[PDB]
Amino acid sequence: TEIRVHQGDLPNLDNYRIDAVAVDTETLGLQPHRDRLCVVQLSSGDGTADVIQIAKGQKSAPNLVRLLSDRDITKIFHFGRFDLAILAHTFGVMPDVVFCTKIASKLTRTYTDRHGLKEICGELLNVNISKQQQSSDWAAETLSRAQIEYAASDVLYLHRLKDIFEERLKREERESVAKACFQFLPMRANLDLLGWSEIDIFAHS
Amino acid sequence: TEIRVHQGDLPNLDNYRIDAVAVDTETLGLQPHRDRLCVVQLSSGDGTADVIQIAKGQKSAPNLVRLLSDRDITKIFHFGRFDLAILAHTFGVMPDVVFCTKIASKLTRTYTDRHGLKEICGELLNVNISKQQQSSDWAAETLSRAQIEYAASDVLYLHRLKDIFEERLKREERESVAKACFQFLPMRANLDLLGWSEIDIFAHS
Amino acid sequence: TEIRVHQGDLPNLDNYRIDAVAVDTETLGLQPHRDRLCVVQLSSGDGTADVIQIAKGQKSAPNLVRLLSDRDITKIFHFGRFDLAILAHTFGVMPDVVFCTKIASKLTRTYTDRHGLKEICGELLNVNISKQQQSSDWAAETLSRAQIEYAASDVLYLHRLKDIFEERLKREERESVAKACFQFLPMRANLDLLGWSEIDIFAHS
Amino acid sequence: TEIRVHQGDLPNLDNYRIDAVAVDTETLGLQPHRDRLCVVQLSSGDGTADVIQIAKGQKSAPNLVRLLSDRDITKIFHFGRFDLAILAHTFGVMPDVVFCTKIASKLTRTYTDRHGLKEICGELLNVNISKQQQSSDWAAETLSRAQIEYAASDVLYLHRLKDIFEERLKREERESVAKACFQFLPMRANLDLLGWSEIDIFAHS
Amino acid sequence: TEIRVHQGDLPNLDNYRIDAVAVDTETLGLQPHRDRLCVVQLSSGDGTADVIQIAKGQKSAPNLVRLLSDRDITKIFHFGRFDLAILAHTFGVMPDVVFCTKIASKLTRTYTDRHGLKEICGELLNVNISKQQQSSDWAAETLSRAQIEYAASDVLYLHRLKDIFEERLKREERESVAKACFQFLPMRANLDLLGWSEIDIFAHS
Amino acid sequence: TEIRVHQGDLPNLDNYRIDAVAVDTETLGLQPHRDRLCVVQLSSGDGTADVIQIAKGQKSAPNLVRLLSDRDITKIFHFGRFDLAILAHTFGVMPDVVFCTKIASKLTRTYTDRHGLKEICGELLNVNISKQQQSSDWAAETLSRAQIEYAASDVLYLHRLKDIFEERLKREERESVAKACFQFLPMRANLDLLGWSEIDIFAHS
Amino acid sequence: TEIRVHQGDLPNLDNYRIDAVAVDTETLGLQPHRDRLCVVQLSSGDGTADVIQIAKGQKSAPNLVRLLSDRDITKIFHFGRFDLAILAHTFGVMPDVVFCTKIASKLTRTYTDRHGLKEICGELLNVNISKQQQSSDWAAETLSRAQIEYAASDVLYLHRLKDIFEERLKREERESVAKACFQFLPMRANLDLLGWSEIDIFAHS
Amino acid sequence: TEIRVHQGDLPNLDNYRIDAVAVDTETLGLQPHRDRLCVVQLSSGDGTADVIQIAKGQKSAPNLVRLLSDRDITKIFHFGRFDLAILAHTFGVMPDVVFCTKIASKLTRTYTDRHGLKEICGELLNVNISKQQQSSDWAAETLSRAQIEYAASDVLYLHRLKDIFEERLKREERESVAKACFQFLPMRANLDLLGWSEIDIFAHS
Repeated sequence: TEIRVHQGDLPNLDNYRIDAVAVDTETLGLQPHRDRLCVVQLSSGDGTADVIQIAKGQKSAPNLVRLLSDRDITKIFHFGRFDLAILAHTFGVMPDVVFCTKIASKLTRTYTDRHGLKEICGELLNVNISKQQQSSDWAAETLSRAQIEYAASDVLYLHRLKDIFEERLKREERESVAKACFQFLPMRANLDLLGWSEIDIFAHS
Repeated sequence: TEIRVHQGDLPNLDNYRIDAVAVDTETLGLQPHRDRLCVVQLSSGDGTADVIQIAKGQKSAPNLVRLLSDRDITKIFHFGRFDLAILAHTFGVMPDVVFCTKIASKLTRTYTDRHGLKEICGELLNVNISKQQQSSDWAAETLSRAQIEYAASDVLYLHRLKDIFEERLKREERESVAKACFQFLPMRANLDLLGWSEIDIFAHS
Repeated sequence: TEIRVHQGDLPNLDNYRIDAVAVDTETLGLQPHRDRLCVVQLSSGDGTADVIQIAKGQKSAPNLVRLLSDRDITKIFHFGRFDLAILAHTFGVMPDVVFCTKIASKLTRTYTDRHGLKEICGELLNVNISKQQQSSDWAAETLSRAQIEYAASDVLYLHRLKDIFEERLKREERESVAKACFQFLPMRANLDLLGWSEIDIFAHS
Repeated sequence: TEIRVHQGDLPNLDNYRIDAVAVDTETLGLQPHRDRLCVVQLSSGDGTADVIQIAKGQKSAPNLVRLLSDRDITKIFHFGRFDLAILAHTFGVMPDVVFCTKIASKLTRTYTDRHGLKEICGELLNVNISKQQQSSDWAAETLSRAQIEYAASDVLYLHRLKDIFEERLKREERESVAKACFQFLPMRANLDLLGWSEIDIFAHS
Repeated sequence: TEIRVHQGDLPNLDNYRIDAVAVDTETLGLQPHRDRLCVVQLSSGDGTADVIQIAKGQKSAPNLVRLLSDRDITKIFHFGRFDLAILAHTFGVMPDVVFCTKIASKLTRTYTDRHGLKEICGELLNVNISKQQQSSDWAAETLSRAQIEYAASDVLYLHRLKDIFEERLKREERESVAKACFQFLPMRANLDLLGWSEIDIFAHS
Repeated sequence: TEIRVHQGDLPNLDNYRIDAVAVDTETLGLQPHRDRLCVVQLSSGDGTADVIQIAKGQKSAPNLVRLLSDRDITKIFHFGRFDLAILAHTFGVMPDVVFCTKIASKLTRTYTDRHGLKEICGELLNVNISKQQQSSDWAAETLSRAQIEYAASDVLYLHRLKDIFEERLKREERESVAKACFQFLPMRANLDLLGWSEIDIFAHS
Repeated sequence: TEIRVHQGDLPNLDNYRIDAVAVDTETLGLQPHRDRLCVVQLSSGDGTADVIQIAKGQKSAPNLVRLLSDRDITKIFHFGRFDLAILAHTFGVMPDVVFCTKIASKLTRTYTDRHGLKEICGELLNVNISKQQQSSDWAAETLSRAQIEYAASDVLYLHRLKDIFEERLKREERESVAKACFQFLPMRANLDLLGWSEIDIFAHS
Repeated sequence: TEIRVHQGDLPNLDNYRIDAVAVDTETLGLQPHRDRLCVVQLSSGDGTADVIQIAKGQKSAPNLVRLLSDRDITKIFHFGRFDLAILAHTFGVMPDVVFCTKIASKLTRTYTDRHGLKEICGELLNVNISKQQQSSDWAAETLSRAQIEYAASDVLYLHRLKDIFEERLKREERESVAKACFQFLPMRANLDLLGWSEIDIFAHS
């Protein structure tokens, strides 16, 4: 596996002239107002990944933000509700063309109640992702090799999952449901940033 | 107050050449697959209401459905998540231009945790709605006068609430949030009809 | 209202040559193995009631038990799961032709979650039953007038409820469901006596 | 072990001229209105099994339904409350002669609170069933060998369990209790289909 | 009603040459190690009461302690588990001849789940005790008249309750159960003082 | 009662040359990052109050902030954990000489579990505060008379409570405990602003 | 290890002329009114055990009951609350000289919250008891060797535990507390048989 | 590793002329009023430890208390809320210069919810601490070698953790927050001793 590690931003977009890009983030925690973005990982689906270390207080990443803003490229996330929130909070741009594997799983893998990425990758691809490094110091000046490999493992498989989930959504005739959910997901993330992160806005109570 | 009671459908749309119509329903319960639609109430905001008794097994109401399908007329609901579901299940047409006072309350009345219609009407208008008839036999062949007055009371005030809530949403700069929520609300109702009524599709667990 | 109070048993069955009899009990508590049967109340539906005081250790009541065993007479209960259990535990005979207003309410009053006798009588008949004496010393040698009137009030209305509930069950096409539930109710009561009173025998867990 | 895999239906009933047949199903989930029947497995108890793949939208399976409707053949299930519901929803025929190993376990294995099939098979027969494939894509056009073996393992042992449970029910004198529970089980399943799947119809609250 | 208010101790025992004395306490709270004893109330059952104000840091009350230690006099409490604990903690003497109306209620008033003193007095005697002053500053140098009347009301009726409860215990044949419970109650209070106040020492977990 | 209503700030500090000032706030809700400060109320303890309407986006209030920063003047709050947070978030100055009636109540009113301002005022002073206006639109351009009177009622009594609580703290020898709690309270509020509002920082879990 | 298996009763008491006997039971479940006594195991502490199979409906075991009734012999149990209940229910004799290792553990092993027999034996003696057979069919006509060895393992170590716990109770000065708890334990078991098995008779609620 | 075991007290302070000392305790349980201090462990950070056995009823340890009272030496704890309480309760001196690794973890390891010492040591240092002996008889006259090694393992690493946590607190700019928390920690422990151990003194409820 090829993992290219960068400081601050991509050098250029030569490797990301594609129709869909897998995106994930790492942070110091679950609360975007307290816990800063530390790492962004990207993959074109070609079996390689880019891992971009974000500096404390960094407000801009022009090449990355160009990728995030381009409406002709679908951004694939797992539980994008969080990643969209932290990305918009950090760089000020909210992506609006997204696919979320957690929503897709909840709309298709109706035979289980376990929708985490580890379980999805295990069941659909028989690939074992080890989550031991998920809780680690992502703000370290130098990431360990184990950290880098874990960070890359989170984007290496999202394209294959998207392909399978699109097949399942077509088979079970839920394409318009998923499309509407993905269309609303950026506003769910914005609501999270504004202060309703603990509130189901559509619930009766 | 003028309450016109009809059987099956409106006679015509002469009274509903307006930009927004208040809509509510009554049913035999909270589960659209088990509990049939029994009454539909409408108001143009002029202080009068129409109460339409729906027969068992009735599949069509052409004038009402014409109103519900007209994209130039905003349908105002309180907790439209339910009403949209039961209306689409009964007549096969899902409205797509809606305003929901419960979502608006949750986005604006942040100083309270009580978002029911009774509390909203009491606080915003100092009008006391009595909910005693909410749990009654709405499938009766002949509705009582108390039932008819209660049913009318649920639509008589939605226009005034919409006006106030639009003022609050503009004041607190949440118009685009509310618009996106209202745009997603019909798909939330469809998800309810399809079997995810007990599932927050965006939650981590 | 006419309330005839008896010691031990009915003098005869001259007043109970009817197709359905309303039955209720009072006890020292909810656990038949600890809490003895103290009072049995009966009504033919003619606006009068019989209140039979049961002595401590009494094992037999031949006229009452003749009524309870007669398969040509439907026994009407409210929450018969309990009354059947305590009656079978006390006299050794389990009725097998029953109607239960709580099951009927749960199968028909789907628009509410309150299925107690007070709420049913209030909604369906606009009659106010006062439950203040429900928790009182039913084992007293001499019952107070308030106790006797309360005990009679629990059977005076069950016929009218049965008539209305049968109308609702026919209207909503649930007659065979109710019939099967009533057929199983005596075995649910037997299961209670045998030790599964806290167990839903049909639940997954 | 011999596992015969069929498409749509049994070719004939030559192998099922027997007094009792073990039956199980697999679906896309726990909610019959959303989650379609995908596989039906059968065994005569001779150590072989039939696994029948059900197509999307299939409404009829005449040989299977003939077996399911024949009152002279007892259908053995584990947690038949679910299987009866999905079978009746799919093919329109509700079996009325059934035996359920979960009810039997709850009536006899009173020394444990674990009544799942894995635990029952482990304790009563010392046979280890692996449930890893229980949550898998049962709607796949081609089932994997592991899926087929898992599906067969669920019916291969129900006859032996029925024999042991009948011995236990006779020993502890609960035969009439079990018989009444099995008689009510199809109506419990019907109640599930009608919308009371989350309601204990006999509970006080 | 006659209420004699004393500072520190009774002047003598001339009024307490009796077979049973009603006893209650008031404190600054539910935790004897933090919340000091402030008032002790006594009654002989003759319709009069003594209310003894206890000073901060007071370690001795010889006449009161003589009464508390005399094994020929039954001390009547309501929820004596607490009063015994605070009395033993304050004066160093644990009474060993006691009657508790809460234990008696739980052993006899099996038809209710409300065993507080207010409910018992209301049901058994039709006397309304007002608990408004229960949460008040009992450490005040001068108690208000309302406080004094409330404090007296808690002992004025315990003799009558004891008489009725003894009748009920005899009637239901639970005398030896109650006697054993009362014999253990002082050790339950000691266990509370030693640090097991939140632990059911006899529970499995 | 004299209530002086101001826009933006006090005109001067001529009325607040005192040793302690009662302070309270009103907001659009419980979350300082979402819900802006709308009203600040002050009282010198002389039976009059000042009610200062804060404009949207207002960042400065020099006379008020001078009062809040003056270390020679004790700021009295009820549940100052919140008020300190919203004041520091709005004007950028955290008071460091405070008294909190909720902490004082929890350290002295150990005989009750109700520590709200209404209950404290009722018990200690026999004054009835009506909280009906607590949940109202505090951002209105013009406050109603009822709103103004409610806002003033929250500061009119804090001096008298402080006097009584200081007496109780001296009597029960908890002065150094209270002093340390008040010294830590501003940092508890800062922790709230930083993102630990839902976390007991000292708990084991 | 020597395990003597008997049918119905001990042949004689020649091996049980001792000051303390370890006692345990096995049943069909936790509810003495439903779940019959199946096995009784005894040990004198000499490293051997007696396992007595109890027949269905057996009402008498004269040698065993002689042992159970002899006040000069302490009966050692683990969680005797249950064993005393089932023994008294089966043979009609309640032991009144008992020692319970669960009460002793709760009074001495204050540094842990795990008081089960497995954990106690592991910690105090470094002996590993395997509980796999705890949930098995104890009513089988012929017990398996594994069942017999498990049943014997439950009494083989109670003497050593009693010795250690008596040392701990003396060291921490809790002997009179334990003695009072053991004195009350038979009445706690009687209360269980009478119907208060789910009630803490000493709790406030 | 060098572990020096002492009885009662250190012989002298020759090894503890340092700027910071790691401190931990072992007790008979979590409740200082019931569960006595049994062991105190200390380390200077040089890879050696002192383990001091405390006798029952011991009130003084002059050299240890001299160390605990010296304001020029920072005492490092893990969850010092407990250790401070038990130390002050036993020897009457409350340390006032402390560092707590649990507070530091909650202020810095925001990417996890597991703040126990085992997890911290595993993540930050890759050192595996085995907690098997945590629940053991610490009051034994002679500690086992395994107990001594476990007790030493709890102080051997606190200096390294303090160094890392100080780096993290500086990096994330939370030094003044941590300092204020550490300043309040002794009063939190005092509040625990006084009776508020189960109360969040700053919570609204």
